[PDB]
Amino acid sequence: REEAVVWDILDEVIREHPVLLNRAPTLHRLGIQAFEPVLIEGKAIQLHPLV
Amino acid sequence: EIKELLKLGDLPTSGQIRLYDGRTGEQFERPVTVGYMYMLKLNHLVDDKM
Amino acid sequence: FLKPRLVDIEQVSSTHAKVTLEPLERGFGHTLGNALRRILLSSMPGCAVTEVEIDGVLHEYSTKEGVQEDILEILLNLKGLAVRVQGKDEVILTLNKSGIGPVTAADITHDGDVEIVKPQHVICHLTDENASISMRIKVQRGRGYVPASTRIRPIGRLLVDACYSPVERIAYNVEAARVEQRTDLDKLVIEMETNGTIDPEEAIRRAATILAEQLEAF
Amino acid sequence: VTEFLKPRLVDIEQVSSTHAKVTLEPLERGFGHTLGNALRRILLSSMPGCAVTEVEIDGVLHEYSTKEGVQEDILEILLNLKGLAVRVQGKDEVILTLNKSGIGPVTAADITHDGDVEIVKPQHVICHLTDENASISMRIKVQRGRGYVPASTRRLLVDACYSPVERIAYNVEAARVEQRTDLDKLVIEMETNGTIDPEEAIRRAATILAEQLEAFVDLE
Amino acid sequence: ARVTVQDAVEKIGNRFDLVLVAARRARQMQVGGKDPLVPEENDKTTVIALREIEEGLINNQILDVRERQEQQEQEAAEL
Amino acid sequence: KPLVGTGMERAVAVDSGVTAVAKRGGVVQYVDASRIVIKVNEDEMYPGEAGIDIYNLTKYTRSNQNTCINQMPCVSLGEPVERGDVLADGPSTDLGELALGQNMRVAFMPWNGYNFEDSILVSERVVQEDRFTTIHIQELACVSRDTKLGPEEITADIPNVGEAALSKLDESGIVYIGAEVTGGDILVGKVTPKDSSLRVPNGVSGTVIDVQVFTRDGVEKDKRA
Amino acid sequence: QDVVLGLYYMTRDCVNAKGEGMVLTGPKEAERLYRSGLASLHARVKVRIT
Repeated sequence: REEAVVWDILDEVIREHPVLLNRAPTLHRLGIQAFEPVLIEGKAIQLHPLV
Repeated sequence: EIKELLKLGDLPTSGQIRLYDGRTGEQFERPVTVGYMYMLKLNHLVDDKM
Repeated sequence: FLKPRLVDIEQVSSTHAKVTLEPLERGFGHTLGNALRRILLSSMPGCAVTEVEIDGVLHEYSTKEGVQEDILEILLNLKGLAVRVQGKDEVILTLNKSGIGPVTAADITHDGDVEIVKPQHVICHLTDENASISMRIKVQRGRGYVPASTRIRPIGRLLVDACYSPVERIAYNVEAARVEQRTDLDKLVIEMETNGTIDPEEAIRRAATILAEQLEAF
Repeated sequence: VTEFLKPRLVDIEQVSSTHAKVTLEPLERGFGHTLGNALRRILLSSMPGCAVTEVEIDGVLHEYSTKEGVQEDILEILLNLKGLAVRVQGKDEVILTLNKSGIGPVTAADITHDGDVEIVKPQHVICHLTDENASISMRIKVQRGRGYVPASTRRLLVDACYSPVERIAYNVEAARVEQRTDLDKLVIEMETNGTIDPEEAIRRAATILAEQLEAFVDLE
Repeated sequence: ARVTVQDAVEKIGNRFDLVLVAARRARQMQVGGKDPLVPEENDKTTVIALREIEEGLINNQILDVRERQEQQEQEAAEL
Repeated sequence: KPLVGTGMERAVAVDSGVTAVAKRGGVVQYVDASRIVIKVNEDEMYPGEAGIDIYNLTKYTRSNQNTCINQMPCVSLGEPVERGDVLADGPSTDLGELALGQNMRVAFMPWNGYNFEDSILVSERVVQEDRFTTIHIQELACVSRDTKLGPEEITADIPNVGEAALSKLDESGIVYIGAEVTGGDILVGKVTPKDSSLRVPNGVSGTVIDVQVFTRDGVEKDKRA
Repeated sequence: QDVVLGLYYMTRDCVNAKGEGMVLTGPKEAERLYRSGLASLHARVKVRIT
């Protein structure tokens, strides 16, 4: 039911837990890199311009 | 003919106007190309892919 | 430092008008103009249609025998309705209409504390000699854009997206002012364009009140 | 519908003095830029203060020239005088004298007291001398004004930087109340020239802005 | 807070032994009752372990010596 | 309509068959949201059984791509038409002219890196005006088969569920037409003799716009059917 | 392709400006003059930098 108390539990779980971001034709090893997540409103994975 | 039709309105013939920044209220220090383009919403929705 | 005052309000049209602030110190015209423009475009309070209950209509993806428009188009036309309720902050207008012809906003049996500012606003066209619409239009006061997919019940009440923002276009200019013996004094002309359900003077006063209340943090 | 999220100063985190960094959150959506740019425009170019307006040196009457025994060029003496942060009392404009001689750096502690005219940095270096026979002397006229007035707009003229704020730069990022999607968090980073504190210059700019919105405020 | 692990790689010069040492210390802090040897800033166990490696007061040798000392103490207290 | 077209829009939007195009010219006699009636000119009527022409427009229904194809009239009451001119616009046509998108005021400039590689920075007024809001219709099926231990019926008597679960269904066991359902709600109630009721999949919202029942011979009916 | 266009436009010189003869006393004064609109981003000034 997504209560208002599981959003700060999630913001604490997500604190320093990196997630891997992979793009489908993983030609070289830079196609899998780990980023620290920032919770955003939306359905798209915002990806830093320099990577 | 496009420039002549722009002159038929009251719009600049170069097709570029001077836009202002919305959040600082100052000019972009260049005339920028503003017009009307026909945009399409392709059938690749994000809630169908997340 | 001098201070600006509302020296002229040129209500040119029923919707769009110009207010004037004068005198303004050099470099303050742009600051005040842009702060007021952003606050007006973002945070003005207005009234908007939020819930509609047409008589024999269950969902918005249906049609009614007699009207020329789908229920979706009727909902969009109601979404574009300008109304200026005065004492309350939630009211229910009741539109009853029968017979061939357009159904303008003047066909709303509006109460004492409700003002429809655009009576010519068409809603839907009845094309049958015996076809009648009886709808309950719930107008409530709010702020900004609150879509129907974020708020919070029977299978009759349809939800429309509410845009509580009377102002549609705001522009501002700064030009040298006429003082008896002084130069480098500006004058701010705020050319605003509402939909009619707000007063330009009270719009400027609300914008300045909001700005000062935000500055009251320090 | 008239109640907005009123922000509070979350922290006033200060690097070594006159380099403060204030964060206020949670601002309403979009109010970060209005407040930040209004305060930036007021702090940068509309703020009272005192600064060295002009300077006349006895032995030179041209900007592109040289005085014997002085290490720096007059073009650099004007730069050294521009950064001279000075606070003056009720007098609008005053004139000070810089008579000195001898080999060594000339600092702001070597100016005449002029009573209540206060120099915030006695260690500020104006010129270096290279000969014991070389004596330097100058009259610096410091006048009270607002903002930045370059010399081209206006007996050597000095670009007068009346406003105390050397660098003001805000930066709006994302903040959230328990359910609010995306709000603003205003982060203002201000440096002053030592004659005023940044946490005081912010309040000065806020007072200046607020007093403008008094003729058309609802007092509510 | 942690962004770059370069100093930890400098202290443990392999970057593959760094992972193992930091994992051992993080599992000590998490499963075991061990307290961090550094004032934490509400960081997770891995970041605290990496910081302790950066501060210099942990490596493979130090962890091995500490574990052997505590095992000896537990054996002595067992009687 | 596209402000900058090519003149091939009026051919594509007519030859594709989406539009309701007049067969014989005449005078509009009655325009509803879902039907158009043309009183044909006597110059084009047959001598025997003159009559009129009736065009039943295809209202909100599902295409193969789970989109909404929907015809709405572009004529008004009491208005002359001729042969082969559009009477109703189909999906994404404007006055019998192909209209695939919207004309929007564009500015070609970098804006703080929000249009960095190929991205598009869209104003909030575009989403306020609901000009890119689309309608997507999806059908969900529930089949009743005669398994062992007797066949399976569509009664609403669902065990191990609360009253809130069955609030949306009628007494017949199917959801009401117009009920705003969400993820996990029950649409059709089917029972396993011993529960295979058709429920909304996870994360899909919507409004139930049409319920469709087919029955073979030898099955009597349900009142809903 | 956008970071480099920004840095290219910022770090370029046009032989005229709002303020081209002025001699600045540091990068902070350069920013203070550009943001105030008293100098162009493409001026030719003499800055005292450490």
